[PDB]
Amino acid sequence: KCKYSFKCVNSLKEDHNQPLFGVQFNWHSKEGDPLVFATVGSNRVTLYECHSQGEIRLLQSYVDADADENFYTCAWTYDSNTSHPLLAVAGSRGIIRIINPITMQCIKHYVGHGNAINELKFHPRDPNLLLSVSKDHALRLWNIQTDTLVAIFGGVEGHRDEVLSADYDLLGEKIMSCGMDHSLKLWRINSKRMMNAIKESYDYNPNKTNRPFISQKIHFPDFSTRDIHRNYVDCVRWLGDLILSKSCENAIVCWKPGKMEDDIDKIKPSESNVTILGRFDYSQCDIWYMRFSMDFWQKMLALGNQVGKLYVWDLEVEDPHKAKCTTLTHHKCGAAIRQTSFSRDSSILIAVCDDASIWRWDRL
Amino acid sequence: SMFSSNRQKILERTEILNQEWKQRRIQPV
Ligand SMILES: N#Cc1ccc2nncn2c1NCc1ccco1
Repeated sequence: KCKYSFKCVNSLKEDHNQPLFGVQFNWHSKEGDPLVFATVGSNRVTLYECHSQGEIRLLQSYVDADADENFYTCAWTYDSNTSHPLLAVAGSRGIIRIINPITMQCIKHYVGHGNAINELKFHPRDPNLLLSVSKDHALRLWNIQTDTLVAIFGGVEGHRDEVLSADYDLLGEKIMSCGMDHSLKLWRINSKRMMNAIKESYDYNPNKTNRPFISQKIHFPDFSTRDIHRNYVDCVRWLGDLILSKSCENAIVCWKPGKMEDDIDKIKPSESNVTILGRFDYSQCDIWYMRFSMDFWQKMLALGNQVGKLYVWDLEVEDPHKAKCTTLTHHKCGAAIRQTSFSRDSSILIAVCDDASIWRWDRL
Repeated sequence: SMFSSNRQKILERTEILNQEWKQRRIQPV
């Protein structure tokens, strides 16, 4: 049975009144430090701090110079030299921006994606390795220290339509991607080819050479299945050695490549089988671009629906049916919940909506 | 079971990331 109970302690609506697509707490902040999160919507990036008695303190606002930009995602990192926090944002333009959260200044940007960017994820061990997933059918790996495009994941056996999500595993040995082509693809980045490609990107010096850096083109995934969902796959995350993915079917499917007893690291690229282990059911989440989330220790799973309900499950409960905690509803929360974020310690859950509203749920 | 086995994998791997986080002192924002 589920233990976790929450209480809605505060809400706010942003001035632009545009949909909020993404939210992320900064999990790099040191124990004790004020709990900060960023929200993205329209051509805005906004920072907030969480104080006692459900107080949400506005810190800084970033308004993009391009009025037509529509941010879809953000991800936090830190500079590996200065220990300074960094925030990457992207959207409709297909331009990645590295923002200094303290000054709200665009430090650097990366062009190259031929279409919109749906997701940005930083490597769990390397703060410089940023992955971007795009409408151009590809995923790209960047080294934001050397400003290089390390690799492009797509081509011959890559995605055949817009890529919607991706996730690194806990240790960052492999990435799982998914898109509109209904497929879920595995790309190992711990292969000798990729580990060397990563090293090469660190050795690259533009003031010591005239030739630009040569990115790797990964045309072939290490695993591919179109047998989990019957439609578009808009969200994917690793749950240990298992996968969690959703479509429009009002369920988060928990599965693994190959047969039940197959090892994730011994799965051959040609693997034709796939094992479905369970399902996390909900309702009113048939619209596109609705992401689920997990807390750091991967104990809680959260997903918002199109009507303002926040479903929460206890991932320590073996059966996904007796794992569902009390749904987090507030009679005033009625618009689509696009994304949720747990604070590092899982004491706070923030939810963002289509009506520019933020919702703070504090654990009991 | 597969569940309990997957659960320990998460425990150990999140513990490796948590230790690396503890050894870090990221400046406030
Ligand atoms: N949230 C959101 C969003 C909204 C509109 C939109 N139009 N093109 C891409 N878009 C998004 N992308 C983020 C995303 C990809 C998969 C799941 O959320």
